[PDB]
Amino acid sequence: VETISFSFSEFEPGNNDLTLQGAAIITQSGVLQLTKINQNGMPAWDSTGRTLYTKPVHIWDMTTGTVASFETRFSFSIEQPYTRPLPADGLVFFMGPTKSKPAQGYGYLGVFNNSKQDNSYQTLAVEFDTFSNPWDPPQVPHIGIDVNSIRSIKTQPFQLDNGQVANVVIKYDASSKILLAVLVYPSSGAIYTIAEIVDVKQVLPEWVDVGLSGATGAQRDAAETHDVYSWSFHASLPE
Amino acid sequence: VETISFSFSEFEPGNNDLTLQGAAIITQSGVLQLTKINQNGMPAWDSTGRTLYTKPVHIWDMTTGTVASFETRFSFSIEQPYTRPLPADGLVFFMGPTKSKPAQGYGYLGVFNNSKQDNSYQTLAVEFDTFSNPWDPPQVPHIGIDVNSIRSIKTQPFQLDNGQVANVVIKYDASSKILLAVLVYPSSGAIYTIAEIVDVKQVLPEWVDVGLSGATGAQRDAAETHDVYSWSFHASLPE
Ligand SMILES: *[C@@H]1O[C@H](CO)[C@@H](O[C@@H]2O[C@H](CO)[C@@H](O[C@@H]3O[C@H](CO)[C@@H](O)[C@H](O[C@H]4O[C@H](CO)[C@@H](O)[C@H](O)[C@@H]4O)[C@@H]3O[C@@H]3OC[C@@H](O)[C@H](O)[C@H]3O)[C@H](O)[C@H]2NC(C)=O)[C@H](O[C@@H]2O[C@@H](C)[C@@H](O)[C@@H](O)[C@@H]2O)[C@H]1NC(C)=O
Ligand SMILES: *[C@@H]1O[C@H](CO)[C@@H](O[C@@H]2O[C@H](CO)[C@@H](O)[C@H](O)[C@H]2NC(C)=O)[C@H](O)[C@H]1NC(C)=O
Ligand SMILES: CC(=O)N[C@@H]1[C@@H](O)[C@H](O[C@@H]2O[C@H](CO)[C@H](O)[C@H](O)[C@H]2O)[C@@H](CO)O[C@H]1O
Ligand SMILES: CC(=O)N[C@@H]1[C@@H](O)[C@H](O[C@@H]2O[C@H](CO)[C@H](O)[C@H](O)[C@H]2O)[C@@H](CO)O[C@H]1O
Ligand SMILES: [Ca+2]
Ligand SMILES: [Ca+2]
Ligand SMILES: [Mn+2]
Ligand SMILES: [Mn+2]
Ligand code: NA
Repeated sequence: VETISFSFSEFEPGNNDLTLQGAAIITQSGVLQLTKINQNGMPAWDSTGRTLYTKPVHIWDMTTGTVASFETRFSFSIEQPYTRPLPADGLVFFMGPTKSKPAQGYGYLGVFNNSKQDNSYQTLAVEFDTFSNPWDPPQVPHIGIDVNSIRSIKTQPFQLDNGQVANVVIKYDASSKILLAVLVYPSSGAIYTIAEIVDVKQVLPEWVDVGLSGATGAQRDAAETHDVYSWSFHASLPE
Repeated sequence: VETISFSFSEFEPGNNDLTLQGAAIITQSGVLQLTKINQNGMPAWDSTGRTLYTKPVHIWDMTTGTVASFETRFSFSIEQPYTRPLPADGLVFFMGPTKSKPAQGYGYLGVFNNSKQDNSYQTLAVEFDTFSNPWDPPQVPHIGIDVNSIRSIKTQPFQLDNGQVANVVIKYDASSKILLAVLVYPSSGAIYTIAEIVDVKQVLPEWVDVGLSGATGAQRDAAETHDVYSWSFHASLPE
């Protein structure tokens, strides 16, 4: 078995287990701010930021045909403090090719380049999308499962609990090809679920980077916080 | 689309939208005690109780071949007051042929009559299993997805938060055939997930009853409470 795992119950500035990209900072109090917070505490528009675990992850091996099962968990808050215009754009857990740099922002969430469906992306993602783009369902926020496209293969509306912490569980079972995600708000007790078939052998490269990305919007004050308080991950590739 | 749904935020005695079977009772405080609680407040062993919603559910159609999607949610608690003997046996949400009566108790949970994998059972169930029988994985408690057999096709160990309230979400999406179940403990924030492919056409009759069942064990003090505080359900059959 090729097993890999990590776990941050909080973040600490400077620990090179994490590559920070774009606007992402780790505060002194241990919070990963994916998108820029101005000095008055308000979230800035036109901001993109990501973080990746600095170690590659073996997900499948094109010599044995085995596929790795895996699971990630994290806690985040999105606060939408502006009365106008509508908030944007969201945050996302993603798995893609290694050594990746941030892509386009706004509705592509720092992960995609366009609204194309394109096997060249080689990227799996679970999004928490706060702005309804032309390729989106009308309901926001929504969870979505993104396979080689910002146009999710499956979505699920959820109600924001503005500024509260949400717990996320994301799990892939290789044998059934099921990818599931759950969002829980302790503040309210609300529980949301989503699941779809995903053949990661046909999507992901053998090795992948895993990461979190956030983005705010393309006009002034179309913005929200994308703060992350903890992040764990476990992958296990059978022989 | 053919639609049915219900939602009990608490339970009220004498309401005949619910059928109580075996030991099941509704207290004056709105709690559904699936298995018997003695006058001294301790749970009684050798006890089996169930509740069924009193309207059948149209889950699929042989002529059109359409299959309903559905979701159920409930809050329960299991209190295990003794450490010797081991507590038993558990509770379960189940879907099966109409007009059914309690089957065997103990590790069969009031739903099955023995351990065989038999298509004549015509029963689908999500179990919360507290005692490790010969057909069970060694870890208890565990969530299990039971398709025509108390021998689960898929299990997920979880840690009991003894005596505290758990929140369950179970969802079936017809197009993917994914059956998913989530357990959340608000007291601790723990989250557990389980999912598997189920084709309910090969499993269930076209019309089913839905219900809840609990059972305590086969020797003195091998017992635990099986209390349920709320229960909702929704199904939608395309047309
Ligand atoms: C777990 O075991 C339980 C106990 O066995 C099952 O419940 C019993 O299920 C049987 C049906 O298989 C019920 O018996 C029938 O009762 C009806 C109504 O009176 C009779 O008409 C019927 O008899 C006819 O069919 C028989 C063959 O099935 C023929 O042999 C017979 O000639 C008739 O043509 C049958 O009655 C029995 O006939 C044989 C006699 O020797 C016997 O004495 C007589 O009872 C039975 O009433 C029922 N018991 C209870 C407490 O409910 C249970 O089955 C599930 O629920 C029942 C109601 C049905 O819906 C089953 O399809 C269903 O599986 C089973 N539970 C599970 C999940 O397997
Ligand atoms: C997404 O955008 C990036 C940047 O434009 C693309 O990456 C460049 O792609 C070409 C060919 O793949 C390379 O020559 C460049 O060196 C790449 N730049 C970097 C930083 O890697 C990427 O290919 C685009 N992907 C899609 C699907 O459009
Ligand atoms: C001033 C103005 O109307 N600008 C709009 C952009 O806002 C808009 O881009 C979108 O902006 C929203 C937030 O408002 C969000 O960030 C979307 O992801 C982003 O695409 C654009 C739409 O094509 O039109 C501009 O004129
Ligand atoms: C006295 C004694 O050991 N009796 C045992 C039964 O307890 C046992 O049944 C199992 O008991 C546990 C709880 O103790 C649980 O209820 C199981 O579901 C049940 O099957 C049985 C096992 O074959 O043997 C008796 O002798
Ligand atoms: Ca969007
Ligand atoms: Ca058992
Ligand atoms: Mn979206
Ligand atoms: Mn079991
Ligand atoms: Na309690």
